Amino acid sequence: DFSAAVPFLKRPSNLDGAYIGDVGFDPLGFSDVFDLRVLREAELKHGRFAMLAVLGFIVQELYTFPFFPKMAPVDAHDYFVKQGGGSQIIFWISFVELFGVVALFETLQGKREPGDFAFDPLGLAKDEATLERYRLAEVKHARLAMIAIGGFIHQYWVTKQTVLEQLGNF
Amino acid sequence: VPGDAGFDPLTISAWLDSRWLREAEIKHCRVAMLAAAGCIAQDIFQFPGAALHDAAVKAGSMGQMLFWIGFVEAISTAATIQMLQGGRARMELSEIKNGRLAMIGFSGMVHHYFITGKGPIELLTS
Amino acid sequence: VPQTVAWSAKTGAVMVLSNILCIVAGRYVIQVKSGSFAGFGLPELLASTSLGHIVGSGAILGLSYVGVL
Amino acid sequence: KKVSITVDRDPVATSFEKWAQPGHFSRTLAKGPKTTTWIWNLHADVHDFDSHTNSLEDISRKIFSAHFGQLSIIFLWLSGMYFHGARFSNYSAWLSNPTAVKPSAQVVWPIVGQEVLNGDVGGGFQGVQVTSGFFQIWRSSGITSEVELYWCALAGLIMSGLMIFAGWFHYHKAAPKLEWFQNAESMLNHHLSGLLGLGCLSWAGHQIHVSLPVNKLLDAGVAPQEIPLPHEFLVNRDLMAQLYPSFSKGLVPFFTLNWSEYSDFLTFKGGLNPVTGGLWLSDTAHHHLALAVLFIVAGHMYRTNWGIGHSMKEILEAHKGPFTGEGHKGLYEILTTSWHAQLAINLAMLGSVSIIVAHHMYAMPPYPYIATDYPTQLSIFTHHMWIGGFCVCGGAAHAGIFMVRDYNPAQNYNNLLDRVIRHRDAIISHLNWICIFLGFHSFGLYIHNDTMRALGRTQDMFSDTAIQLKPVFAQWVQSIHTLAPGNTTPNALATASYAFGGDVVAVGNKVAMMPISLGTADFMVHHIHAFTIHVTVLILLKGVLFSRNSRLIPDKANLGFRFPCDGPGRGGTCQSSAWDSVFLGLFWMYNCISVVIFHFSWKMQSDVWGTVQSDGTVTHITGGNFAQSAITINGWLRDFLWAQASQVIQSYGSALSAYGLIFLGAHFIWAFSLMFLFSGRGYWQELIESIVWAHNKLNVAPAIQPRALSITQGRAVGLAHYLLGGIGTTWAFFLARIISVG
Amino acid sequence: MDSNFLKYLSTAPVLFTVWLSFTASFIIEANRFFPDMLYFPM
Ligand code: CLA
Ligand code: CLA
Ligand code: CLA
Ligand code: CLA
Ligand code: CLA
Ligand code: KC2
Ligand SMILES: CC1=C(C#C/C(C)=C/C=C/C(C)=C/C=C/C=C(C)/C=C/C=C(\C)C#CC2=C(C)C[C@@H](O)CC2(C)C)C(C)(C)C[C@H](O)C1
Ligand SMILES: CC1=C(C/C=C(\C)CCC[C@H](C)CCC[C@H](C)CCCC(C)C)C(=O)c2ccccc2C1=O
Repeated sequence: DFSAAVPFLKRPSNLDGAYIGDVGFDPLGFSDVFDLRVLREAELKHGRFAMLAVLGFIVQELYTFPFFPKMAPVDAHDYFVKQGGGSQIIFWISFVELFGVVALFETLQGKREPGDFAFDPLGLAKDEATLERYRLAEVKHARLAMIAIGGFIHQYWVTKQTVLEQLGNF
Repeated sequence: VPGDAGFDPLTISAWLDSRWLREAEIKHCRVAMLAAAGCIAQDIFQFPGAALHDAAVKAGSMGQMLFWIGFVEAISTAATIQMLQGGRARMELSEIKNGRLAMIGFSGMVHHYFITGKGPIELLTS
Repeated sequence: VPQTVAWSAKTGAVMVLSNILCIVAGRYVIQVKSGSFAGFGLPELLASTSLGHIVGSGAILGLSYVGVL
Repeated sequence: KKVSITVDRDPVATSFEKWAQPGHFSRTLAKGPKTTTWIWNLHADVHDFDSHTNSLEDISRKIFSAHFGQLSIIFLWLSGMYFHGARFSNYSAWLSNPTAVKPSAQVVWPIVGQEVLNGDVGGGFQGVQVTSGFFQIWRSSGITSEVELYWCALAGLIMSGLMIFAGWFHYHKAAPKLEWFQNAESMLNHHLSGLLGLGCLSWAGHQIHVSLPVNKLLDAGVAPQEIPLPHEFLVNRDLMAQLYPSFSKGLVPFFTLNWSEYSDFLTFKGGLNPVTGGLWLSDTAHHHLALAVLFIVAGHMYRTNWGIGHSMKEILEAHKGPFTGEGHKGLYEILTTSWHAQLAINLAMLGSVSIIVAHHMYAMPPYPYIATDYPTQLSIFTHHMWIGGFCVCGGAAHAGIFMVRDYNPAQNYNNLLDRVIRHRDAIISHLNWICIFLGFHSFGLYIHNDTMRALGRTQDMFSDTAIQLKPVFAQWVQSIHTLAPGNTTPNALATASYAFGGDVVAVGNKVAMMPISLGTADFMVHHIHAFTIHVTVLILLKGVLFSRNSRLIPDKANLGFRFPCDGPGRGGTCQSSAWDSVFLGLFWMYNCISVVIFHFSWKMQSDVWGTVQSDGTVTHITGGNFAQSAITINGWLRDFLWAQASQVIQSYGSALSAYGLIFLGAHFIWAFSLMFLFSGRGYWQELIESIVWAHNKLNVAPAIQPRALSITQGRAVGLAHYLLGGIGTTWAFFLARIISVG
Repeated sequence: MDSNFLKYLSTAPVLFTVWLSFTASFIIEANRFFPDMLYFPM
């Protein structure tokens, strides 16, 4: 047996296609050592944060609420840290994360999918087929966005240019 | 199997795994062929805006290359461990023979540069 | 400071002598293994030449210390 | 290839079920408590793996993963030491003024007035002064900034996570088989070559490429933030050849055996660096390179998978003569089948090594500015003397556990153990006679002197100004060591240590080291040391030799290693087990190590440490009173304990008031221990009966019936509180005294 | 949450350490906000 993504490497044996997005890529082998449900929830949580973050970086350059002073997004962090606005965001995120801990227990028991928080306000996913397309898409967008996050945070560090301005410039 | 000439005076094959040895030889063959081709080609033409290792490390080219090669090697190490756990043929023979040839030629080219401070093809022209 | 010398063929001579000496000694004294063509393998050769580089390094440094060079 | 890796996959399931079942590991405790003894029995026997399991394989697996757990704790501890240096310390200020700033890496919160403990340590900082010598380690390493201390802290945390992962993995996922653990030749080859040899070689590489250039720039006087970062020495070989011109030649002299090129940075100077009062770091670099070479050479001795090498069994069985029967036959089987025999050896050697560390680090101060930081010198000498004494007594504890449990007479016929056991009366009677002879002629000299000085007869005393007991052999050895540079160590430039004789090394007008002269007081206290060591050996050896049987109890092995007695008959057999000789030998270890650290503290204050005033005269901390006052007990009581306890007892209201409180608290705990040591279990069970009655009267009696502690546990609790109180009293006394005056 | 992990957290040493740490902790907080109370203020 060999992994589909990388031909020379072997199929991990816990990656059997059970979870969407499985291409057999697990060279280190963490899937064997640890429960995959934890890792899939972590992957979705990390990716969802990253997808939001890359959009947030771009949008903040495009438009900013007037009351707060306009700042570079990477360095905005420090101003919010002193102001107390950043603490407010952390507290609410932590409050939701508390419920996330209970949800993690639900996943371990088997009552919950790894990343399912039953969020369908706009009812975008009409049927199972469109949901399947969306879940594979969400995995890809999360993975790519995790790469993209730090893509221009690190670029900001080498070159002090807004990612939009940097993209146009040079 | 390819590149077998029954050459083992020191009988290294008995005391080390064959799969590791042949994989090590093929990796060395590939690196050597690339390096010898690069040494002749680089004298022929210069890439735009670009002992040479020192200039490169100051430029920073080697450091980024090291990170990307290291990533490929880390992914590869899982594969080599898996192998240790457990006309195309003519192309394999050509790949190993040309590689062995480069492993000799490149070593000559670098040592030639120590002696004369010249690239191999230019040295002959001069 | 004890006086050492840059490498010359004399240094090589001492090293070669010591390595061969230990190869013959290893054919005699290695208890678990055609005077040199029976049972001679890579670990025996690599061990006798490792002791050759230890005996040879000591002999080179000592002969440099006393003036024999 | 009979040396191979063999592993059971997924042996033990990672479950929380046995967490909820205290006592699961033994058949006795797993059925639940009925008396309070169960609770104590749970903790007493928990890491006694060979008492729960019969198989050597499961015992070995438990030991390997518990060693990973200990490593995880040590790495967390080191990471915390680095983080407190990075975040809560005056390290950066101390780098600029090592002789003025006092190291401090602990800051207290203001709660009940306890913020008085944040004393003025210097460098615009307030905190608790620390004495572990970490600042001098970091300067020797070449840290020079708090940022690098944060990176060291993160490296420690990552190692801690990897060790706790490895312990879990190697117990629950991939546990090696017994034949893996029983590879003594392979383990020794890797631990000599790989662990110790590459440890020394890698550290030598760091010293050469980072410690030497950074510390040469520091001792030249360059400010720490003005010094190039440690990798610019690695790359810019020209910048390294500025400081050490031999680097212009690279590694060609190494490979061609022209090693005398490297004498810039691989020296054999000896003595101390005049600027820092520490060892020359070029010497430490050469030392670690040479130790690396012969540890890698030594790790090639034993045979593993290719026919070259020694069999340790053959070496042992071949060494036998006409006095010793079959010789060392059967010792390989003992040391590859008993963990207790291995722990007995390794604990005795580790304790001895810690005692050697204590002597060698005060006499040949290895770190820059540690010799004139007197609180650190006293702290690390005292600390490593206590670690040494404890580990030596645990070596005899586990020799007794081996003899009681893992010893089999059938496999040990007429070899060295059989013969020691078959003349143990001659050994113990001759040791007993030596301890009597040596207490009479060492402590009795002190009593003779107390009497003569008290009677007005000072011409009748053993002293320098009277009847003299000179240490001529020690004085002669000191003479030889001062003559050695240029004579018997011709290429050395200075002596190994100035303690043997020679110059006074002063750093910041404080003495780093200076010759430690030996007189009548030194003769007397060295024979006090030989007496207390011989008596401790007598108690521990008598426990090991008589652990299985005596003339008193012919079947002591059936009662075990740890039993309280065998009844009041035969006149009384209280404290007859091997455990009770470890219990009695830890008191005499405490006595021995207490006299050693008192001798060190008084001698160093009286004759070594102090300030160098103009004209080169030295004013010592206690003004040279050791010579004429350490010869009587009244001198030790008055001029050492009474005179030097002034700082602990006057410390209230200062930053040293914590030491005054710990001085009193440890006096309390020590006295409280005597309640458990002088008492017996039967009194306390009868008192508990009336207390239980009062609970029955109110219908509030517990279902876990209260018991007086066992006889052995009363002894263990008494000993623990005795050592805690006595060591704590000395810890507080030593630290407040030397922080105030040194 | 696992019932065996909760049965572990119900063991006597865990509850004793947690309860006395919580107890020590509100003594500490009460002496932070209301220090030096030698007497009941009346
Ligand atoms: C390993 C050795 C070690 C030691 C002895 C200390 C000691 C100390 N640290 Mg340091 N520290 C260390 C490592 C260490 N630290 C490491 C590795 C880090 C990096 C993360 C730090 C980072 C750090 C910071 C950032 C601070 C300290 C502070 C302190 C001080 C107060 C700690 C306190 O009261 O909080 C008590 C905090 C609590 C939340 C109380 C917890 C009590 C519980 C009940 C203990 C229970 C354990 C539990 C029952 C175990 C069983 C688990 C369970 C499942 C059964 C004290 C001097 C403080 C200081 O110096 O301020 C000036 C401070 O601010 N430490
Ligand atoms: C080169 C090989 C090597 C090395 C370095 C070690 C090292 C160690 N072994 Mg040994 N061991 C080896 C081979 C080796 N072993 C072999 C072949 C066997 C089978 C016969 C064993 C069987 C064995 C047993 C049964 C036990 C050990 C234990 C230990 C630890 C002793 C306590 C100590 O000093 O740790 C502190 C010192 C340190 C230096 C901590 C280092 C932590 C890592 C693991 C060291 C190696 C890291 C890596 C190789 C370095 C990378 C360098 C890179 C940056 C360039 C120590 C980690 C004991 C232990 O504690 O188990 C955990 C123990 O009970 N080992
Ligand atoms: C061992 C191989 C090797 C190494 C270490 C270098 C290293 C270097 N070369 Mg040389 N070079 C090489 C091969 C090599 N080159 C080859 C094969 C060619 C012919 C195409 C050249 C032609 C060349 C020129 C013309 C110039 C350099 C230059 C440079 C320097 C800057 C980096 C750069 O632009 O290179 C770029 C090199 C390439 C793009 C060639 C890459 C070819 C191989 C096939 C890449 C494969 C990458 C692939 C993704 C990995 C596959 C993994 C595997 C699992 C399949 C640097 C010192 C420049 C310099 O500073 O000199 C003054 C310069 O002007 N090189
Ligand atoms: C409960 C155990 C314990 C504790 C808490 C300490 C605490 C301390 N030790 Mg001590 N130590 C102990 C046991 C202990 N020691 C034992 C048993 C030994 C004997 C091996 C030593 C030998 C020792 C030395 C040699 C040094 C310390 C130092 C220190 C201090 C700094 C800690 C540090 O970062 O180490 C840092 C340690 C180093 C930078 C150098 C250590 C070099 C040794 C040779 C490493 C040997 C490791 C090797 C695997 C052990 C083999 C043992 C052998 C018998 C086979 C601190 C006061 C250091 C000190 O005094 O600084 C002021 C110091 O230099 N310790
Ligand atoms: C590497 C070191 C090492 C190792 C692995 C062992 C391992 C072992 N020993 Mg040995 N031992 C050692 C060192 C070591 N010991 C030393 C240094 C001594 C000398 C004191 C002894 C003396 C000794 C005796 C006398 C006995 C053992 C026993 C045991 C076994 C049972 C352990 C157990 O369940 O205790 C559980 C652990 C505890 C109950 C911990 C409490 C111990 C003290 C009182 C607490 C520590 C106080 C703390 C440090 C300070 C508190 C601060 C205060 C201010 C509050 C186990 C095989 C026993 C046995 O039967 O073996 C078969 C046994 O009878 N050992
Ligand atoms: C040690 C590694 C090494 C290898 C594996 C190697 C292989 C080859 C091959 C294999 C296909 C050829 C065909 C080749 C050709 C020549 N080599 Mg080169 N060569 C190596 C190193 C050196 C050194 C150290 C020297 C040297 C020389 C010459 C000269 C004569 C010129 C003269 O005599 O002056 C010629 C024709 C000398 C020199 O460089 O002069 C410029 C000299 O000293 N080589 N060399
Ligand atoms: C789920 C749920 C709902 C919802 C919702 C929400 C909020 C959905 C939001 C989804 C988002 C924000 C998806 C964004 C993905 C971003 C990616 C993949 C990154 C691309 C960047 C790349 C590739 C790059 C790059 C680059 C680098 C690094 C730096 C540059 O110099 C260069 C460059 C630009 C090339 C609603 C409420 C609608 C209801 C519904 O019933 C259920
Ligand atoms: C006081 C005493 C008791 C009774 C001691 C008891 C019952 C211990 C009391 C412990 C109580 C129940 C809890 C208090 C514990 C402390 C607050 C802290 C303990 C710290 C460790 C136990 C964790 C004995 O049983 C005994 C037996 C043999 C010789 C001497 C004596 C002896 O002196």
